[PDB]
Amino acid sequence: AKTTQEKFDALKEAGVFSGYPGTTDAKLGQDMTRAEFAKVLVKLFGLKEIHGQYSYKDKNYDAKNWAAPFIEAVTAEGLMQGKDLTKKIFDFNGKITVEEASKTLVTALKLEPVKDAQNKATDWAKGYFEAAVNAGLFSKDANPKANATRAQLVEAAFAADEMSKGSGSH
Ligand SMILES: CO[C@@H]1O[C@@H]2CO[C@](C)(C(=O)O)O[C@H]2[C@H](O[C@@H]2O[C@H](CO)[C@@H](O[C@@H]3O[C@@H]4CO[C@](C)(C(=O)O)O[C@H]4[C@H](O)[C@@H]3NC(C)=O)[C@H](O)[C@H]2NC(C)=O)[C@@H]1NC(C)=O
Repeated sequence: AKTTQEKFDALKEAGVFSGYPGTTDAKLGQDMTRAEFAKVLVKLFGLKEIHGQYSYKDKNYDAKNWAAPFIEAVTAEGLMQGKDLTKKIFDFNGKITVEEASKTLVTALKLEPVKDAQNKATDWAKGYFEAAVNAGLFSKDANPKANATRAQLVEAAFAADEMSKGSGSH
């Protein structure tokens, strides 16, 4: 048995999770930006950062945005595509939701989204969330449309790491 705090400490020592911005603290009750979670995914699945490329037209998405190399990496990997393919908006300052997190992890772990899933997720995420719940990445009782707490994300990331180790191709 490991606590959420212990799982954070482990992932932090591994360079996967950082403290809540402005702190080095777990702050398990707080939310996380899509920018921060992009970095988490890059560190968790050992993706290569992509510098000098910008695939999004978000305000202040440029060379001066620390998150750009991570957002570009998850985009190239096919984990995240942003919220609007017309306007090319990632929403890097937006909070990562349980169902958004579910998609990234289900895609990274190569799990099959469940066809004709019945749950409270947004239509696009129904299969991704169902697959995430079935794999034990999130609880059945998690709100897919809710901002994921750092606790939920720590538990999800740790579970995804264990699944990667166990698969034979970490
Ligand atoms: C900017 O305002 C818009 O207004 C729209 C009005 O019409 C509808 C149909 C509506 O709901 O009535 O859609 C509104 C827009 O909602 C968004 O519609 C987008 C296009 O389908 C949805 O995009 C998803 O965004 C995920 C992001 O995170 C990841 C992990 C990612 O790839 O970055 O997954 C992504 C999935 O693939 C999806 N991506 C794509 C490209 O379809 C967003 O999840 C969805 N937001 C919500 C709260 O439901 C949106 N409103 C809001 C509150 O965001």
